[PDB]
Amino acid sequence: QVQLQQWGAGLLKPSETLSLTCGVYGESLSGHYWSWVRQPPGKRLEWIGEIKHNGSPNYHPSLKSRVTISLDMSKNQFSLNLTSVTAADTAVYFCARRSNWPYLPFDPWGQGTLVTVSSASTKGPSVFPLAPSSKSTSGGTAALGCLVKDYFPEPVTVSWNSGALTSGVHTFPAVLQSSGLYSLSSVVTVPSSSLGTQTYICNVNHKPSNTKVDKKVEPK
Amino acid sequence: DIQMTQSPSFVSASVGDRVTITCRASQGISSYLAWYQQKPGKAPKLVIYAASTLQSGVPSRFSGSGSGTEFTLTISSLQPEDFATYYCQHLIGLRSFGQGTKLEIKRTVAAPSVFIFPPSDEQLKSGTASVVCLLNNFYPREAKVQWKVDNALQSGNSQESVTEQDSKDSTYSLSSTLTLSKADYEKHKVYACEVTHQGLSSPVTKSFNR
Ligand SMILES: *[C@@H]1O[C@H](CO)[C@@H](O)[C@H](O)[C@H]1NC(C)=O
Repeated sequence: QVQLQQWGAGLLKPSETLSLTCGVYGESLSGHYWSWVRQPPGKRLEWIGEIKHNGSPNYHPSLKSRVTISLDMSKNQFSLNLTSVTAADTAVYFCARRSNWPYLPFDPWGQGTLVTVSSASTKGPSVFPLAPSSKSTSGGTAALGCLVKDYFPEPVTVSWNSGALTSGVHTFPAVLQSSGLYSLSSVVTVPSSSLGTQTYICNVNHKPSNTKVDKKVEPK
Repeated sequence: DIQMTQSPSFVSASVGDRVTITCRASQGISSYLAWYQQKPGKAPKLVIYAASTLQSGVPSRFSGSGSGTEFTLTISSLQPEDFATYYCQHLIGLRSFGQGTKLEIKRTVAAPSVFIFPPSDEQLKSGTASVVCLLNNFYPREAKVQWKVDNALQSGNSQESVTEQDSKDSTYSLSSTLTLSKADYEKHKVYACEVTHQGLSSPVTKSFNR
């Protein structure tokens, strides 16, 4: 069986160069086309280009002047270069194999690399409590949470009581604010009766800034 | 340029149900079409190529047909693992994909539990106030959330986030966050979020006074 593994820097500033590499394990580059496909957040897959022989790449026309795809044949690896990136190049980038006619689909695929292009500076999140209250006791059920705000880049991880509290937990997908910083909430529904006798702590970690926050959430 | 259009954009079907999704090409492409399955955070997986040929390992409940401009992907009886987004792809030319069809799990209508959270005093120190409205465990996905400040409908100062379908009960949860400056928050009294959803007999409003 064959694995495509990808690596390369995924956090970029505008006008820099995206440089990704795909390693092929279990198969040689010989006799096949090797391709790159990207997927903007919430949008469809887009073919970038592919190559079989160095010197004969085939590119998506709108990207030709910025894109280089090349083979490192001694290592069975191939690479993608994309110059002068802007925020619009933010996407998950996949590598894939493409076989000779008449067997043309993409297969196998790499796991993808998340690529974010922004001028935003690395910033750790502020963590605020979403306090439970008696005007949030939905028939014996209270809700509480943590607001994880103004961080860059993704991701953050959130747990509750160090992983002991798992039931009824919803950690929402991050949203990109108009400031260019991400924000997120994590909530949990618990029995109301437990509010006065049980401690609730959200654990928040943002590795890009080495931020670790434990915030106890108390009623009001 | 050849364009691939998939219908429907969104399919809700029960486990055990049959589903057929279509791909229409703007010009004829004979049989140069493939279908992929993609789950969130993951790479696409090849299902069918040359319009009707199954990739090895793919279960027999999958089939495809069509040639020219109209193509079909069919699952004869859905299993939980089949729920995903499906893409069609033109195999030559610009290699363009369709916009995708998301296949979601159908279940009974379930009303949201609604909670509102005032901003913390800690956040007010910083200069911004976030008011959060939570809609918990509902179906279907569609819900209208309106913010009211002193009974005035707000526009352009809130963002929503929705979870993927829960892997067990197939419900959704939704957060709406209203963002105000500290000065703005402190010049008003009543904060309300109003939720409209097929599971509710009438719109539900949760509110607090600052
Ligand atoms: C890709 O671009 C970078 C920076 O522009 C350059 O240093 C490198 O030689 C190019 N090729 C590869 C394989 O990284």
